[PDB]
Amino acid sequence: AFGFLQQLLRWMDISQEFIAHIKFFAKILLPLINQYFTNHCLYFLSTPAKVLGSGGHASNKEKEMITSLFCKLAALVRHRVSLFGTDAPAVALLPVLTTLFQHIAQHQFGDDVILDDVQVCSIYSLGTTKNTYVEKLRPALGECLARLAAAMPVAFLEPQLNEYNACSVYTTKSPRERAILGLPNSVEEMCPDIPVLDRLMADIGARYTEMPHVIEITLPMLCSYLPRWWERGPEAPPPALPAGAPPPCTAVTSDHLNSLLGNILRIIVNNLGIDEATWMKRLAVFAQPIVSRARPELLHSHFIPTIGRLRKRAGKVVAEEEQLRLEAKAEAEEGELLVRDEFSVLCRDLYALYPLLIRYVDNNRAHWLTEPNANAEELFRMVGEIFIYWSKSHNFKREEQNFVVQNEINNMSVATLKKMLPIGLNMCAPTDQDLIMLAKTRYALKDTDEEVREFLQNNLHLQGKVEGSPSLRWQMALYRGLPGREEDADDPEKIVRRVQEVSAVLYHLEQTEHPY
Amino acid sequence: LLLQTNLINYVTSIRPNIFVGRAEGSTQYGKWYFEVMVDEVVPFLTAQATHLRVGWALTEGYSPYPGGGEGWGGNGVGDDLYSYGFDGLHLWTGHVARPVTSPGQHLLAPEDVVSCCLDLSVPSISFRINGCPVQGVFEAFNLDGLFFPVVSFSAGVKVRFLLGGRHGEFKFLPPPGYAPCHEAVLPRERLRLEPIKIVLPPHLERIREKLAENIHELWALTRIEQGWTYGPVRDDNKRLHPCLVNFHSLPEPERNYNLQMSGETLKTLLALGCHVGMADEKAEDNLKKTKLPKTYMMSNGYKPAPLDLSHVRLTPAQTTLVDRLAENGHNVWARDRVAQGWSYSARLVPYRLLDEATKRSNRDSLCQAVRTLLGYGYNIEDRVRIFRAEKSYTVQSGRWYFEFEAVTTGEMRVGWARPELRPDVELGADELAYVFNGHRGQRWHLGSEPFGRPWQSGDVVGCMIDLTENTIIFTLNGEVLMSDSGSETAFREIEIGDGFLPVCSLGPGQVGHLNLGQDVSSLRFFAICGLQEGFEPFAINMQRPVTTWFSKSLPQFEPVPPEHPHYEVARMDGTVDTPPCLRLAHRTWGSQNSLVEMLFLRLSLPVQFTTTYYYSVRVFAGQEPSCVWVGWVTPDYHQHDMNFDLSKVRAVTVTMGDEQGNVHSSLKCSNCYMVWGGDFVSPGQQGRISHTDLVIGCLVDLATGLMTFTANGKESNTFFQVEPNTKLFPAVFVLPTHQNVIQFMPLSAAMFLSERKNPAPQCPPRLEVQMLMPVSWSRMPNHFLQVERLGWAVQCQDPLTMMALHIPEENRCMDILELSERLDLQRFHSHTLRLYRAVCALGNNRVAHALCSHVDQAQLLH
Repeated sequence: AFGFLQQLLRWMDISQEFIAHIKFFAKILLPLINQYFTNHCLYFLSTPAKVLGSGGHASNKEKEMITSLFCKLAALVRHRVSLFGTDAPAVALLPVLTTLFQHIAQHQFGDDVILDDVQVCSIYSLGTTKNTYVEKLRPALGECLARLAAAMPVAFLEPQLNEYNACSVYTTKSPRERAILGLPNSVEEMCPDIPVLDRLMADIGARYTEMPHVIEITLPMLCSYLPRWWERGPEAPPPALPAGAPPPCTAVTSDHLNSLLGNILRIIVNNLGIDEATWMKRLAVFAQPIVSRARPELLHSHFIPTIGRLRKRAGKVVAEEEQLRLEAKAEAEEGELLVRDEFSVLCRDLYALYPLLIRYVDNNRAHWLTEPNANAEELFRMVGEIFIYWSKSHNFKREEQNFVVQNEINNMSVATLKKMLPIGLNMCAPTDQDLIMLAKTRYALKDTDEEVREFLQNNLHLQGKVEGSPSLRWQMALYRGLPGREEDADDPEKIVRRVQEVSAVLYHLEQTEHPY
Repeated sequence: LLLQTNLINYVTSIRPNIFVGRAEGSTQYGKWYFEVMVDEVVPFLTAQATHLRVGWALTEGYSPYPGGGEGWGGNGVGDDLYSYGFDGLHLWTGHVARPVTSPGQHLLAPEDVVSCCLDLSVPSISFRINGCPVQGVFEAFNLDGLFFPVVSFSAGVKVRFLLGGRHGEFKFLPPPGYAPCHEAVLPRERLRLEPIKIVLPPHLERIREKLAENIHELWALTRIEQGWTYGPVRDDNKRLHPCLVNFHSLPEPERNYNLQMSGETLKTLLALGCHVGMADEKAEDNLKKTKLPKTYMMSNGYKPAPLDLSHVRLTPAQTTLVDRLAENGHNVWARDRVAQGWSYSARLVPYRLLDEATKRSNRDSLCQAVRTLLGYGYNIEDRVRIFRAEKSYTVQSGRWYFEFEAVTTGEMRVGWARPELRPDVELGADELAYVFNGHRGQRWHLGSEPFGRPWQSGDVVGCMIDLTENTIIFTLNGEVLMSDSGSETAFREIEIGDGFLPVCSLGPGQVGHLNLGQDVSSLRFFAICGLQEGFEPFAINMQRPVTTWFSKSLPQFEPVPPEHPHYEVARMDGTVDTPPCLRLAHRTWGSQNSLVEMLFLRLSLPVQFTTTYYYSVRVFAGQEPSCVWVGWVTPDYHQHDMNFDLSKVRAVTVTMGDEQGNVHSSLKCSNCYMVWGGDFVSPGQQGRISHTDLVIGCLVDLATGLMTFTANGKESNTFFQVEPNTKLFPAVFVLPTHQNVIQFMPLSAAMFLSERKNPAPQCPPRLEVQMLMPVSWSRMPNHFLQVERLGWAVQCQDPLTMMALHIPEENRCMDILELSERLDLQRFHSHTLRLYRAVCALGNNRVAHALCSHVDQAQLLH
């Protein structure tokens, strides 16, 4: 790896010498991609290969990044840096590497300049430091600790927290790149206010995470009560809260797992209750994807384990039900050219694309990985979401003009999610619909699968049909419907009333998905 | 000529976990005595004579296989070369009923005991009835393996072992100098029954000074702070030695004890790839001891100076080095005490697995010294079992599912497979399987690919297939496994073929429990991805369980297919000047060159009663004489063990001498030993010598018993180099000869009994060279036998029997249920039954009476 590092030093002096007072320019440009491609590709070189010199050579490559300090270019040289940011992830006798100590300067240089350039002046911005997103990511692959894990950089949160409020200034340059700096407390030990304020013991002894077994928790206690206290409508009162809330919530999860387990559930339910702010249809399109992608992790915050999520799902479903009347505006414009369609096209597009970006992801993240188990175990786990929430799928299944929403997926970077919206719920919404385990619904579904109107299907649903033939229903059906039915429900209208939903699903959703 | 059937009982063998064997090193005196008592009320069970035999097996018999075996049924003791037995008046080894003389010639009657003693310095087993000695022993047998005490039995028998450790009350006094499960039994485990299957260098001076001085200060400080005060009395229990004073007055051998230990330590460390030099070199001299109260400075006067490492760990890299050093120290301790010195005094056990607790105690004892030395500144750096449903239950179309549970988290594979699953191939290495191995979280089809998360303990996994859209889906505890690319079990476009079949495979020491859906309650989850997706539990609508065929390991014989890739045989017709010949060929290319492959002929050569008494091997004159001879019936198969040397090879010819019939094995390339072998030869590979044992050692009082014969000659073959002596590439014509009778001749006239008078050799289509396949298929029986103190007494009450075919040509039994997928012997047996019905024609009752011998009324009712 070191055979090609010599060429780097020869060009930095000549570049300034020729201008301020060539083949060398390309002789540095060419090795960039060549080294970066293999360095990023062979990430499995770390553990089974290069047992001791991997750290030193990666550290030498990192120390080569000091060229950015000397030669600050508005034009990016990403061809090397984009792939060289991924070499950071790639026994007490490790004194060979010396930039283990220069790590302090490497960390301090990026964040120290924000105070200098708080004025941010006509066009000048934080492009020099904006690249720290890749470097700040240290979740798992930790080779060396050297006690220089969070002692110094913890002092730089307050510079970032200074721009928490809007303060009637121009919007934050890198609110997203501010959050990456907060690791989930993976520094193997931590205690607040000892290194931040007490310098008397910092140089002497690091006694932390063991003596303060109950004093380590001092930041989350103040960071948990307040954001839950704010529940205002507009996104202004949370000016940097979307960029500042995910990391404390993530950090407390791993800490004290063997001892303190209630913190995770407390934070999860606190955020679930806070989601009532997001519950409304459209308030800030910028905040919708950021908060969803920042921390879509649920540990013990599902409907079944937490009855509070059962109530929250009721509010979510109530919000979802408005979508039918919301999309009825499309039929209003399509009703024989009642009015000009231009004024309604944009409204329909927004009301179809923006609201669905959050709610569907929320359940599919980890809620649909836990609710169907309880739903299969008993019919009463989510009977409310079983007998309801099917109307949301109908609006997207019909009105094919709404397929244009794929423009919303286009900006992410066609297997559109529209078909997959009830895919996770395809075993939960219609499981408690009709003849839970009886197989008697086959005849009704076949009869209703004629592209019939809703009213006509409802009229035909009054006939009722059953089958006790010596068919396959000997021992799967009628032998596990009964034990699974804690309270045997005998209501033809109530069962066919969910049966037409399955029939419409057959007629529209997967029938088109196969063609699509 | 035909396949005969009868009712056969299930013979079951059991064996305690007592390891006895011979090797260069640990022996445990190699001599062991054993006692067992029998209690039964079934001297003649309703089926047939009961089975009860006692003896030893060298951990390779693999006898207990419920069903047919090499003879008639899976006999457990004394019906092969790998076991020895005694049943009251008998000496069984390889289906031979060798009789013995002893007072009270009765079988193992109830309320009786038998004693078995084994000497290993001289290989010998002797048996003794309750009170009287027995006039027969086994000797001169191979020792390559661990000899295990075994007993075979049938139903209706209670049997109690005698250990002597806690409740073994030996009704017969132990013989002079045999360990009764006393010295070393289960040293690292418990006992339980288990069925089978002037100017010195400065660096050296510095290291010696450091280590020696520090440890010598250590023992003193450790004892004197533990409280080892100056006692006046001389105690041996606590072993307090008042005369034992500081290092200076240590005995004379202490100098060599100190020198040699460090010398071996440095010699071993030199081969560990260390790096000499200065790393810290600070704690030795620049050590700054923290403020310690003088309370620790007790009246000894010697200052304790331990390095403060209450929170600092040196390295896990030194863990392997310390483990190796501890292993070497354990070996030298074994040398001192038992395993290498074999001291006879009074404990311990073999050094390989003596005791985990003792090993870790020694490791802890020797680890802290190295830790302190380094902290001062010198910092330094056998197969797989396959199970499947039979071809009858092949699924052709639909959506199906079955569950599996992995008790362990080792090597397992579960999935679907084509019905013609060829054995000897790992699952997923060909088109014939679609399997999942969660040990690393991988899918297997024509190779391995990453798929899904690895297992945990139990971790019920469900497997489903949908032939309608040609898909295979794997679920884990109610959630579908996901691929790396986010696909939903990407197995698009799988050909229907000849249906599909469930398949499981377990490695060594792995336990799995799979449910095909016979009863839906046994399905662990079956509530998420199987109910409303329409998937059918595999064996759902059935009143009987599934046969569940499995993979055998015993290497039975099979003919070489004509379509073999690189093993092609030939059948040249006999010319005017030469008889018919059988040449082989091999692909002398980048193809495989496997080990010497054993080839066998189709028909056997039974011997009357003698009448030949010997066999002669020769090129053109007398070769190695005294070829092993037997002289009884002993069906014999022509054999040939050759190695692919590239090009061509043997030519199992068929010659005919002037007045004798010699079989010839022409050769041209290189050395390949070619002489016939027994019909029961089913060994492994990688071995040429020491595969014959069990010479009968019955004698008389004054050493005048003339009933010694080197029987059990399984490998009745010679070796090549005995014949020639040269360095060239000539042709060799080995012409063994065994048969010779009155000709007033060839090999062909001694095997068909229809051309015995014909002198002309013949090669009819019945003749075909065979070869032993390492693995075949077998059928798991639908039922098994039912089978805890005072020597772990065990009882078997419920009777169980079976009916099975027997092939006269190979003298081997086979469960008749196998015909269901054999599909050819089934047709032959059906036509045989039709022939019986025909020959017992209308109104012909004498033939019916005759057939009433070939078949029985109980057999027909069964």
